[PDB]
Amino acid sequence: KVGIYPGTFDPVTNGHIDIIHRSSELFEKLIVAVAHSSAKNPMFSLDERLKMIQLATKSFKNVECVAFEGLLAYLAKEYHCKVLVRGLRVVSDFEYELQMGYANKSLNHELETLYFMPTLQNAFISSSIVRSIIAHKGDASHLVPKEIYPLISKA
Amino acid sequence: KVGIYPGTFDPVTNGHIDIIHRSSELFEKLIVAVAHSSAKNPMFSLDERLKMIQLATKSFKNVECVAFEGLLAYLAKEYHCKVLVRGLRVVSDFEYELQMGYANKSLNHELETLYFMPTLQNAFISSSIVRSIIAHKGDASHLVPKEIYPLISKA
Amino acid sequence: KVGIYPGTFDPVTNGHIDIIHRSSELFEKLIVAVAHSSAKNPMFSLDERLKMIQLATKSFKNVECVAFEGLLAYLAKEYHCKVLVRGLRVVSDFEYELQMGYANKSLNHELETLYFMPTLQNAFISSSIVRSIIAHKGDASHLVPKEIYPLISKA
Amino acid sequence: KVGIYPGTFDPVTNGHIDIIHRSSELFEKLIVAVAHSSAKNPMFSLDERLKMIQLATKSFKNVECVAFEGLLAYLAKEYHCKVLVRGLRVVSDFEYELQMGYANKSLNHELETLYFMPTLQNAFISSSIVRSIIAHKGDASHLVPKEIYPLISKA
Repeated sequence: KVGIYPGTFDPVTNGHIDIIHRSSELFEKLIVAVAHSSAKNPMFSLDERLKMIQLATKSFKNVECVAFEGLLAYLAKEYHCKVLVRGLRVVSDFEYELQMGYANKSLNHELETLYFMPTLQNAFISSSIVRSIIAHKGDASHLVPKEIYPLISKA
Repeated sequence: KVGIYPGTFDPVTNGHIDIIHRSSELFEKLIVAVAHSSAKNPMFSLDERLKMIQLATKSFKNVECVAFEGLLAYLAKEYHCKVLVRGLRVVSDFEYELQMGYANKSLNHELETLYFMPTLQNAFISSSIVRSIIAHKGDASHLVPKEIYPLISKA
Repeated sequence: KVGIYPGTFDPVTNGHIDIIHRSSELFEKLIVAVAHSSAKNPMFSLDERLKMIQLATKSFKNVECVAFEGLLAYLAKEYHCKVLVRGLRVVSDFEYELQMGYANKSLNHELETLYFMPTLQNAFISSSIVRSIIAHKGDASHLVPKEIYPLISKA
Repeated sequence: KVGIYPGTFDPVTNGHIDIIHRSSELFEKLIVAVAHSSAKNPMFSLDERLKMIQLATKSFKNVECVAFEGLLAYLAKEYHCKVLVRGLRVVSDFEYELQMGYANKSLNHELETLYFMPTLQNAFISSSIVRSIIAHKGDASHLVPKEIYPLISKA
């Protein structure tokens, strides 16, 4: 297991370290990939950004930081890596995250949540949306597994 | 490695199957946890929802579906599980997802991205935010790893 | 100007009052439309929810609360209303919101921001995405106004 | 009524024009404010960006484009403007947007939705969250209008 966490890291922040900390728990090796990002006109040089994130990550023993110019998917290929890591710039899922907090000190503890972004097709599918279609005797056949469609709709 | 994907699954949809497909690739065992959700007044009974998602997942050999009443964090404890799986109901990160698509058929291929939701503190931290503070000679000491602060700020 | 803020309001919360407060500043009349939502199996009756939100909004003189069964777009038609109001369940735009906060007590003050959700086509368009396409000598003709395309691309 | 839509517009895109089109319908005058954004190292000069967005907006008769260096809140003050316009870079609210689409050609038609970002406090408040607290005999007094608290909780 290799995971890759790519970014510009101009400079590395506590948010980045948090994601590195959390994701490095999941792979045998986490590669932190520092993109040149010449187009972004970064404040700090590629060498400085690499060295800084190296300095800030040396406590994570299974983390290796590497600089690259571009072609992230080919960098992934070189590492035999099929899994990338990204931080969200959106906060959502508030009720769930509230329940997780409570757990994370008095109940179970230290539970991580991994988020999966829906495919474009699937973003417009939810159980609620399907139930509404069912209620209005509409066609939900394109929205649910074929194994269950006969059990929830007819004629 | 055990991961848990909890939900009401009233009924299971193609979005759920996609998340089960993608997340089951990551754990030795994926537990799909079907919550009673009495409060939501579900359309289908707990037994029906469990049986339907079982029927729709029987092709994923490392997936086991289980019904539960509540106390998700304690269900996680029972499985020695420290990692939960969730689907986002937001689509974001469009430029990144556009680049991943291109890769995913002509470049590398089939790369997954795992998303990490920022802590409340960290949502208000970005490299751009830090650079702006630096430029206005402000205090960024609470926003970046202590290992790098002396390299990006002074006096 | 009539605006409509629809919801189930089961029960009305401080979040709802905040949105009513902010949006009522924008219309000659704000109609708060309380949906029956029989499908959601609400905790409080439609009558109770209407009366509660009425009680909680009576200080906003240009707000009128009305119960309805469904067909929101036709309710809008009845009011000659072409503008609906909704609260986001996502927090995003953190750098911008940080700058707005600072302003909102020491600079200008009390500035509201109205957010517009992009069309499905347009979510995958940004200036950054366009610049990247330009750089790789790609086709951006479908992404920018025709008035400017000749000024940013050729051959 | 003056509204301000600020941005870098490097270059103006169809997404920007859509937001200008939709928001200009709402104010007596919409000011499109083109920020220098020297820090972003823009591809096109400030003069070019202003002239391009002017060219692309000349059909919107109540739109005026103006260049500025910074201090957006003070630019708002100069215009007696208390309302800013922004496009979301997140797509959410899928069930609602699906219902709006259907309406927008066979039902009512051309209904706009204005989105309001919740305050930090209020993001963690929803009716569902309040109902859950009620059910567990918890304290919801900080989450709902004081006018209704006695009606939903006691002792």
